[PDB]
Amino acid sequence: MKTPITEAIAAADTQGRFLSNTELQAVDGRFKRAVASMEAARALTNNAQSLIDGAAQAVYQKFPYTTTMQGSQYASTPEGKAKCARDIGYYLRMITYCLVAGGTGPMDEYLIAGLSEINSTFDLSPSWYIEALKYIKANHGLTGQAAVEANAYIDYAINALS
Amino acid sequence: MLDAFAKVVAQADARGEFLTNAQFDALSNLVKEGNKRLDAVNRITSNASTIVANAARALFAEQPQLIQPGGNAYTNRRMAACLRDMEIILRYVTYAILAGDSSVLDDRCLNGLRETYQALGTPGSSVAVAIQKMKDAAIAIANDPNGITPGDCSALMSEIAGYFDRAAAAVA
Ligand SMILES: *[C@@H](C)[C@H]1/C(=C/c2[nH]c(/C=C3N=C(/C=C4\NC(=O)C(CC)=C4C)C(C)=C\3CCC(=O)O)c(CCC(=O)O)c2C)NC(=O)[C@@H]1C
Ligand SMILES: *[C@H](C)[C@H]1/C(=C/c2[nH]c(/C=C3N=C(/C=C4\NC(=O)C(CC)=C4C)C(C)=C\3CCC(=O)O)c(CCC(=O)O)c2C)NC(=O)[C@@H]1C
Ligand SMILES: *[C@H](C)[C@H]1/C(=C/c2[nH]c(/C=C3N=C(/C=C4\NC(=O)C(CC)=C4C)C(C)=C\3CCC(=O)O)c(CCC(=O)O)c2C)NC(=O)[C@@H]1C
Repeated sequence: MKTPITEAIAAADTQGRFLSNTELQAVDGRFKRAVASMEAARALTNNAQSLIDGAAQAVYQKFPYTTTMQGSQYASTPEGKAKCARDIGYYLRMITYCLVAGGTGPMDEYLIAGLSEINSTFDLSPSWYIEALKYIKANHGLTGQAAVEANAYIDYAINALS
Repeated sequence: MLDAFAKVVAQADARGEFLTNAQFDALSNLVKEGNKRLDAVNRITSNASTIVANAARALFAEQPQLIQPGGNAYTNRRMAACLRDMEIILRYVTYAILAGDSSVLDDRCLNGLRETYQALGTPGSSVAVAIQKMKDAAIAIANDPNGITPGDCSALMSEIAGYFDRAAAAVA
């Protein structure tokens, strides 16, 4: 999984060498930034339900047809509404994992890989998830570097969907 | 591979849940103790050559059969291979220390090592003796109270010893 730490040792390993000061400084950077990252992760987790609920409604408001259009890929049924809330929660959970790991690894492996194939196969619109992510960014309530951390990973997800 | 953080994340994902306060606290603690971990890796790495060479000399002094004609470390080719292995083992052990998880060590080094030595005819028991030697020397250097801000690194030394023993068991 991609993290500043596994990355640092991956570099030393590919070079067949012991870790150097070059890699140690990298890991220290990660340890220091962890303060802001953990703050962001705890906050998003604490307010996970309201963020997911609010994000889902933001999507339905931006795209009203998803609440009425017939089809299993839409949120026009209780099962579809549940699938959607589920997905939004997955995205939020992944961002907290990224903050915890200090890298995109968690999202890269559990969500981004195969993402395009999935959305295409099940006729799910990337624009839906982008709107949910934009709502989370606008309303997570974080400030300072904690907000910088959260937004970096939220925007990473948005970019992966664009 | 995985580090201490990715490990917790992977366990959580398999269960589909966010992290608990206890988990956040645990990982937060690791970060709080980070400086000690960096010091240990820097110290062991900075003395890697001496650790390997001293352990190698000791091994051959105690087990002279390895260096007698016909022995497994006889000929410069085999001696070089042996020294290389010790450096490789020490290298992956330090990676595990930095990661706070043995995954990299188990996956990229110890996996199939047993089988490799068996096919070559290399005495894994002796390799384990060499590993144990580097462990004692590595911990002595990493935990040297001189030249560093005083503090307790006992838990860290216990963790480090665990990786060395893990490697020793995988080949012995
Ligand atoms: C246990 C191994 C021994 C010990 C360690 C100990 N070290 C510190 C504190 C610091 N360690 C560093 C080292 C680094 N920072 C880096 O970024 C890098 C890589 C380039 C390294 C190698 C630093 C900067 C500090 C803080 C400043 C200082 O010198 O004090 C502590 C204090 C704790 C902490 O977790 O921050 C301790 C206890 N002490 C011992 O007695 C053992 C022999
Ligand atoms: C919500 C923004 C909108 C929407 C969602 C919706 N999604 C599905 C089905 C699936 N969603 C996923 C997504 C993931 N699976 C994963 O493992 C991960 C990473 C951890 C993600 C992000 C997948 C794979 C599916 C298909 C398989 C399944 O059902 O689990 C549906 C159901 C579609 C169907 O045809 O049954 C829906 C309705 N729908 C909307 O209207 C919103 C705008
Ligand atoms: C020294 C402690 C003992 C010893 C060792 C010895 N080892 C070999 C040969 C090999 N060692 C490995 C191990 C690895 N290769 C890797 O890439 C990795 C991970 C990064 C590991 C752990 C392998 C694959 C070999 C065989 C291939 C090669 O040598 O290039 C030898 C050579 C034996 C021979 O040529 O017949 C020796 C001598 N020997 C001892 O007597 C000590 C107890």
